[PDB]
Amino acid sequence: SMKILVIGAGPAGLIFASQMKQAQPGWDISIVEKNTQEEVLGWGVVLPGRPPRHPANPLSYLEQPERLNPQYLEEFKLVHHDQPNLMSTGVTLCGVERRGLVQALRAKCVAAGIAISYETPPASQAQLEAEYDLVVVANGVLQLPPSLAPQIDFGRNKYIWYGTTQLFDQMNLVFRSNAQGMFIGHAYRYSDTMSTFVVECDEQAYARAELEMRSERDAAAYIAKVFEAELGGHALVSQPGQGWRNFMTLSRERACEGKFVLIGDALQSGHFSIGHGTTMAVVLALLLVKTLSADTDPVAALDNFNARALPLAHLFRDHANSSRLWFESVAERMELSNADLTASFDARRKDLPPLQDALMASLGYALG
Ligand SMILES: Cc1cc2nc3c(=O)[nH]c(=O)nc-3n(C[C@H](O)[C@H](O)[C@H](O)COP(=O)(O)OP(=O)(O)OC[C@H]3O[C@@H](n4cnc5c(N)ncnc54)[C@H](O)[C@@H]3O)c2cc1C
Repeated sequence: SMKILVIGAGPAGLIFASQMKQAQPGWDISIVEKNTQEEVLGWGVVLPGRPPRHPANPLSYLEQPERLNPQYLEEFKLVHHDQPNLMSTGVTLCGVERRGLVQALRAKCVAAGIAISYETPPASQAQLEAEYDLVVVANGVLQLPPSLAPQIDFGRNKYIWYGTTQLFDQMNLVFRSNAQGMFIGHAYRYSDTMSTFVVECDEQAYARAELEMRSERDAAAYIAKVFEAELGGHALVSQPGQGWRNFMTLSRERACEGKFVLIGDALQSGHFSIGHGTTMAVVLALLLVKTLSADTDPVAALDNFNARALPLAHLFRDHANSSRLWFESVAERMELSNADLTASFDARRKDLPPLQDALMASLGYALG
């Protein structure tokens, strides 16, 4: 009935393509990827709940998720002035390698008859709307209708995504104050051997530590020294070309214009300090499939999607931004007790409508 093009072979468009073709096996679903097949950004990611019971976890859509060596975390460890504070997590946290997750999802799509072409060249907007009935934009953070234009915001802190062989058995959140400034580590094990170790700092700490001038090797050794107590001699490794950045929060005022509809980070990115990015890609992928299924008029489904997607994407943005800003000012909270800092941390999103209730409601509609 329909010829859909998926732009971007990451979790958003992969979950969409497979779940769509599973709901509509006759449709012609194809995926194009900008990069080579081998290039996958990042190290590990933390995901909600365990497969296969938790519908927002992308592992719940792989037949044998345990073959990706996921790690299930039950504790949260907040370290302040070297004191640990150990809490239960509310939900099991699921760490998994980002590469294995992406490639298993791609393999799932290929086995369903969904072609994925790599290193694709850019196509006119005109070329695509002649060539296709719907263009699912899922290229993460190109030519699109003017009303889909993005609002971009750069966070104040600088961050870098490290990997390390230090094993962080709990979800770790580490605060370390330097003669140079305030450094924050987000760390958690995702495999038998590897942990994610995301470091953000103050723009003044970035300047006083001279991080822009140092070599990558020098900067990593300095940060590993800062977190000496957490890393125990293990170094820090970044991916080629993935240095220090300001987090880019991309928002949009409409989810779809014409035959272009957006999902994933391309529709809304949000700071990683709430760990919801891949969760949102799944939830909104599953949302799009349900609108494209429930009603038979495409345009009428897209207007159903845009009125359902956008409140959800913006509540996500509000929660991530509330968390991001707290981490941008946390230097002023450093004299607090561990207990007082933890209470501050737990309340940083409390003024908003609960995100989790909104996500469960949307999943209830997209899955019945
Ligand atoms: C430091 C950091 C830590 C994070 N930690 C977590 C975490 O713990 N848990 C979590 O769930 N999320 C985490 N995230 C977020 C997570 O990486 C993303 O939110 C998630 O990948 C979004 O999926 P997506 O498919 O929308 O985008 P992407 O994963 O970026 O996929 C988009 C794909 O499209 C491709 N593409 C780009 N442009 C084009 C084009 N023109 N044509 C075709 N293809 C194109 C890209 O190369 C990419 O392969 C983190 C992010 C950062 C930066």
